[PDB]
Amino acid sequence: AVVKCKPTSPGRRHVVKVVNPELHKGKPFAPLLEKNSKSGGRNNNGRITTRHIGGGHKQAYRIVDFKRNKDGIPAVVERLEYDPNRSANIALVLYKDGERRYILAPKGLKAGDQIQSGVDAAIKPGNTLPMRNIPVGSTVHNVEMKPGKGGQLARSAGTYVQIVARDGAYVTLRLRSGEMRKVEADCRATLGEVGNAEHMLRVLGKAGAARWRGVRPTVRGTAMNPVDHPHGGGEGRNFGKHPVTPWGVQTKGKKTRSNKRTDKFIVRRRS
Amino acid sequence: MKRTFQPSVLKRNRSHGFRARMATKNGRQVLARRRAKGRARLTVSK
RNA sequence: CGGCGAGUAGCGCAGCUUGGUAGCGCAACUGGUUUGGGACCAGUGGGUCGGAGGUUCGAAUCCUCUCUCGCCGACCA
RNA sequence: CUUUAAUGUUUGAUGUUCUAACGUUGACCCGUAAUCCGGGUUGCGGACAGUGUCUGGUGGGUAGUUUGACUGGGGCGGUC
RNA sequence: AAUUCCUUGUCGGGUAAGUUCCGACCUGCACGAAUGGCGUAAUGAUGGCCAGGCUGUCUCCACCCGAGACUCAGUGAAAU
RNA sequence: GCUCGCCGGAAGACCAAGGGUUCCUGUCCAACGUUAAUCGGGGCAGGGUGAGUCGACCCCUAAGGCGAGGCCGAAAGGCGUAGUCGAUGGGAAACAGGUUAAUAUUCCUGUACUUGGUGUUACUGCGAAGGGGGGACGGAGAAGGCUAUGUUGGCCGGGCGACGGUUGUCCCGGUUUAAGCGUGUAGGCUGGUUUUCCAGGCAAAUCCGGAAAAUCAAGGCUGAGGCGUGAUGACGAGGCACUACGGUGCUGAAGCAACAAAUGCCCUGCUUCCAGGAAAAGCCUCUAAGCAUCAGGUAACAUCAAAUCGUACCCCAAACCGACACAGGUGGUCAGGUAGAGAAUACCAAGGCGCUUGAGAGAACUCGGGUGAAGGAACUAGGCAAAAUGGUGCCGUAACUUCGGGAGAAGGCACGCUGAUAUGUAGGUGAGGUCCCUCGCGGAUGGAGCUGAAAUCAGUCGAAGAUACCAGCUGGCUGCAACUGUUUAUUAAAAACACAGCACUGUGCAAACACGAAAGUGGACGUAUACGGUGUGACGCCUGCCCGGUGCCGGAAGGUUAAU
RNA sequence: AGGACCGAACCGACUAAUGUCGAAAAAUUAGCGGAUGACUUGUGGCUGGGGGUGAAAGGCCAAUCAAACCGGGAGAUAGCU
RNA sequence: GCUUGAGUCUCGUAGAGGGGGGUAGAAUUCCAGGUGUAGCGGUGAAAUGCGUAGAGAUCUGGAGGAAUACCGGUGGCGAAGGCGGCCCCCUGGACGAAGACUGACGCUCAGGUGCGAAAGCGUGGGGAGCAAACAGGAUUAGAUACCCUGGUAGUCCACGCC
Repeated sequence: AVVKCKPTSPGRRHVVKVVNPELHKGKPFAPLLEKNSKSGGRNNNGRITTRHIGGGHKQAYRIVDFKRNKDGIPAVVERLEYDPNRSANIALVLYKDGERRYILAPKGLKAGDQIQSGVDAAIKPGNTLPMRNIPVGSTVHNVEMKPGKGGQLARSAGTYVQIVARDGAYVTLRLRSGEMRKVEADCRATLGEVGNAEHMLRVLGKAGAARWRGVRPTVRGTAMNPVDHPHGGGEGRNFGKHPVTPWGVQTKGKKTRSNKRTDKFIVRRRS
Repeated sequence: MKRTFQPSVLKRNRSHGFRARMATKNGRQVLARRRAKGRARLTVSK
């Protein structure tokens, strides 16, 4: 449920746990389980690359099918699950004559439903289909980028991307960030929004809930001394500067998107 | 008040060892800087 | 005891680079308009630059020391 | 000369279409019992992108230094 | 006020006695909106203040156990 | 050798780390030991470490490391797939007694287990670098059943007393036994099974995953503790034979039940919650290429091995690390009795020790302590210290408040011990008989026996009954921080830092941003309900005004302008 | 249920005395905070000197830190005792 | 026991009654391009703001957004507050018509629970027009206003509060 935690003591005073009563309280379905070896901040050259981050409680990453290339075999959704990785919880779906597999729960599904991916399926919560054979003006998610990659677009909990128009052999997509883009019409996507759709107000409530999630404490730049971050130093909380990153680029400002190998495809950027 | 030389002879052999100093380039430099002086203590082998 | 800042009528200011004529806005006051104040529509009176100088072709102006009021620093062991 | 019409003929600007170098952290067999890579198909970008050299800009993210002297201690304000 | 030097600002209160302390005045030399304002239950090896308790902290020290000091034999350095 | 002291979740006993003869015997006392020394962890000499089963090696991985061909790199060298390494984890198996001057689960006595090899015989479809299953898991929290272990009694052996009484309700001592094997229980999960099929596991598949008719409600897996074989054997208080002062050798009774009882075991079991809880080999079944009488694998049995090294001693200390016979610092297991909620504390057991300078006198002064007449913070920078309350059960609990807290607000009430309730009740566990009896380690009933609160009265003693150890000072306001937390390891613990939250802003994926000449990885096997960065910092009441200047974010009219 | 409450082991180290050529190149003896959590510790890896890491003091990287250590440059140079 | 109270049951009839999904036209303010040039907008009159970096104007292609001209009539419903497109779903009340029927079950109701426009608030969506705030331009003796150019909270949806 969307429960409000009855505030006994400090540190239960602000917690709210957006929880499902029907997420299955048992186990991950083991044959889709590879482990993860934690690598907080440090690449294979050691040497902490990303700050701000660290360890926290152990995870066992779930192998999630994203391409959905079965294209013509019906699929019974067995149960939902909580793969702790993304935000968008996962539902184990077995197919007609065999293999059992995890897909993203698209918010409209309760377990037991039939779904089918392909170019020849219905228009329902949980069917994936390539955008040549799509209803225009819909609202979909899990969009691919190339016809065969598998998906990079709107797969975080609750979100969605609205197809707006057909550009002939191209399909333009209204992204939920403000920018919108143009991809060729032969990319594959699933109707509707993803599950865990009210994860947005998951308050943690306490230092404690963060540090076993993986976020690790970061100190303000005017706190530091000036040999450590350009804002550092100051006799009594004095900024006197213009807000830049650790390494120098001014933030709260300059739009550093300059990949240019992608500027062909943005129809209307974000104002 | 734990004191500094907190010993372990496996950590003294994975690091200061022979096979720790014969593999790379600048371990072999060390063994050549020692046997030019020519002393019986060239590594930590025991 | 010491820098920067000046004093132009009751009140507060341009005239001061590179000396040449004492103007200006709002008061006291008097009037037009209205039955009457105030306001608007306009004017009269109000100084020889705190003061003493020397200097000089004539000094508020050019400088120096004072009366007073601003302001800047008056720090280290 | 100001100002217009076409012609010959030479640059430069800008856009569409294209494939052939190049790009490909797209898929797919093979080397190979291998989410490395290389090789060949196929799809998509496409003369842009990336990089080389030259070049203005930006550049405390860094590096090298510089920040007078008499002075009734030094600083101040002078003086040079 | 943790900012207000100037000032013990001046009044109420607590004391027989109040530069700190609680409540306001406004004369903010120089509070005041995220270099965040005001308020805030709980919490704090926290910052002052007050009453009750309680005691050698004090008037004023008095005795008294035990380890050293001191004496003997053994051993026997160090700063300079 | 007697006597007295000290520790007893330790200064006791066993190990890893580490050290490397310090272990035992005979001798030596010149140096070493904060003195001596017939002494020692000091010197000389001899002597001491027995493994198929503990560990290591070994089969296999994790973080991670080298890293063939490679991509890259000015040389070096940086990164990485295949692979091959790396336990603080998974893979085979031993326990009881005795014994050495000194080692043990090693050797001798007894009972046996474990994985391989060969082959007589009986069978006969087996066989991966392949597939599947398992091994494969978290945190917390109770509660049920038991064992370690202890306690009381019975039995059994010896005793009855160096001053009063102690022939019995009396003192003291011992009442030990494993692995394995047979029977499977309290207890947990689970529907088995037969036929016919399947575009699933890169192919294949009599396996497994799925889909369908039949079929009755069972089979099975895991399983502390118990009960007998183990054991007419050993062990066993003690007394006797000998008497080398060490002691040597035979003999040796009882060996019971009940009350308790864990933090250990069933428990890799189960309820529940979000923060979603390691990978491969051993073992197990099923196929491919082959061989298909032969060869391989299964089962019974006989027989033969189990290479190597570590082990001595200390191991909360005089032996490791601290220049040292240093009040210091190091991690894991076992855990006794009486009061006790206990692993607090108090006093003791087994068991180790009396901290390698002793003997006097009893100045001032110093250090650690005890009480202190009357007074009570007068002292002082300040109640710093020191003092004092200090315990379970029952009541009685403010302003304020986020309604939880506050608050163990404050504040008082009874405590010992004997008898009576009752020759020790409630409650706990609970044999036989009896009865049905899926002939059982059953299930009801009955309750002997054995422990044992708590509670009420009388009465009695102290001056004081939580009597000692141990064991909350207390409220009235206010500044700052929301709060638990962290920091200057070694003069700074708070107002500093983080914090959940709020916001701005960047980021559309070969992401931005970073570490690297570069390859590359991190970010993220995540994809704008997410990521970076910045700022302020619970929730509550709120977020005024200036876009100048500095700087970003849009614009491309003009002026100006590098290279060529 | 709890970064819950009093409170041991353990982790830390606010208070006063001793020590301060000491028993110790920061500890002891009493009182003190946390004490199933943002927990402590055990072992084996990873990170590099204008670089590493940092719940951010310019603290920590072997008794040394506003740029560790050893060797080489190097008899650096010193107008100053 | 009664039926004229009140209430049931049976065919239907009219409607902006309520809640929920989607949907259609006109038209404004922007996004993009072509034709095209000194003015657009504005109220009394000006000046801010827009514009020769080519606006306004119109035409072509999209964007959401909110209101649903006309039908609209002191017209129909609701206890009230309030309700105006269409469409499908669910569903509430008023009333006529005659038969069968329970046979006073009625009226009111401090306590009480519930509903209740507008703004106002909390959390997450949203954004055209319009508009508190606010700014500048006039106006004015002053103008913290009426006017003008822009614009923020909000206006709107789900869901709690008020």
